[PDB]
Amino acid sequence: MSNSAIPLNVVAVQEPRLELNNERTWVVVKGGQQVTYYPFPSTSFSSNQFN
Amino acid sequence: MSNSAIPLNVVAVQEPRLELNNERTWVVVKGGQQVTYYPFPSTSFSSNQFN
Repeated sequence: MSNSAIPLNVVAVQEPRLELNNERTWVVVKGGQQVTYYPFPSTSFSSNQFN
Repeated sequence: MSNSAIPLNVVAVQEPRLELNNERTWVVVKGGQQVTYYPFPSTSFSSNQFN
């Protein structure tokens, strides 16, 4: 097979340079509408504590 | 006891130094976890009015 008992599985991978066949799937990336950032200035900030 | 103008009803009490028997219980005292404190400093004090 084989040759290294217990004999093991053999699979042959491709070179990165050439595939050139395998499932090319177009991937639609989707994330919900309306991201927004808002800055929250403090009220009752003081020099010793703030919240 | 029924010695008064209108008969009155009797009961007995025990002197403090001896009951010595009456039903006792154990009273566990439940108070929500996580008491906190915080100084809220005045959002926009002044010399005239602060708040």
